Amino acid sequence: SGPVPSRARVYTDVNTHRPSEYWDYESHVVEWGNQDDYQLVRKLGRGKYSEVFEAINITNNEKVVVKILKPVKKKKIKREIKILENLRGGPNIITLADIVKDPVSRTPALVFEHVNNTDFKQLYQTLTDYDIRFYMYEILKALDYCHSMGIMHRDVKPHNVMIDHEHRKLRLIDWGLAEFYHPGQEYNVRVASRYFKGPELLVDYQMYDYSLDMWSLGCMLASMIFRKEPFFHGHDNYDQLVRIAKVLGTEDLYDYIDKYNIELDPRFNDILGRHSRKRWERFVHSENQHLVSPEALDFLDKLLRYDHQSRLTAREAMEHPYFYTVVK
Ligand SMILES: COC(=O)CC(=O)NCCCNCc1ccc(-c2ccccc2)c(Cl)c1
Ligand SMILES: Cc1ccc(O)c(C(=O)O)c1
Repeated sequence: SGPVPSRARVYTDVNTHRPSEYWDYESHVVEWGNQDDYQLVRKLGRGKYSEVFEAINITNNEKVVVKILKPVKKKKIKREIKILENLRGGPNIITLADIVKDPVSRTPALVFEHVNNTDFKQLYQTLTDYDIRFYMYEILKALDYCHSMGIMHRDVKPHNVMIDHEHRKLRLIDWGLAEFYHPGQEYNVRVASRYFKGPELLVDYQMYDYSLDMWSLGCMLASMIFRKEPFFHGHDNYDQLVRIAKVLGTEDLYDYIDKYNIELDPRFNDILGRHSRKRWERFVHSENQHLVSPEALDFLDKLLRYDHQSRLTAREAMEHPYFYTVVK
């Protein structure tokens, strides 16, 4: 009679018990600031429907970041604004400082606190085992907070984690794909970036939850400790599941599909094959052995699981022995 329903093991009913004002982003009243308070400095990057600039707030001479959105879907912009306002002040969440519009071009923009991004290319060679544990803990603070607030980020990846290494400061950014969690809701599986997509998205299981972010975090941890970027290198969404199955094995994949009565897409028929469950110790090499430990591999094993309900929650992850050396 179709797939088996699922719900989050934590913060299941946080939105259910809150008034509509909190989660009904379509009814939210957006109020513009003065675009003339900002002078654009330089282009930082581009998204599918966004351009990000460093700017200066001319009223206080403080640097900010301005994300100009191509308003292809108004409802999506309202959602990102409402989520950002709800989460404002959370640990390691990027702070939305203002929302402005360009009257001429009819374009909205979001203004954020400035983060001085450290270029990872130089950082990646210098990070120690302790540094990886420290920053992983900072990401978990951000995720436990947003999950506790009934929000799934749905786009956890290295590009969305900004680190100012000199000040040991981390911010989780780009809440454009984030959504409110409502138990039993069937969500769109076209979220997250290919390498970071959880198995639930790849098998088109729509009743997913906060645990999706924990898979994505597991992919980032594996890539950092093993110095393998990305860890699961799929060439398309179907091949992405095959890359996962080459590590986790096909036996546990069938156990997962069976548990939720998922119908595997026919496109998997000639590409999935048969794969044994690999030991995590097989990814250890001379280049990465100084970042790997038994505690790291046990932690990784508890995140990178097909069954979304079996993965550690952000709060359980924070209590793992891997973080015994970090200040809580
Ligand atoms: C144009 O858009 C923007 O300006 C945004 C923008 O500039 N983004 C680039 C941010 C790239 N961050 C790279 C990075 C570095 C280290 C880690 C990490 C290492 C060890 C443990 C935990 C995390 C992560 Cl996850 C990411
Ligand atoms: C600070 C910052 C930089 C780039 C971005 O794309 C964002 C965001 O989308 O929230 C934030």
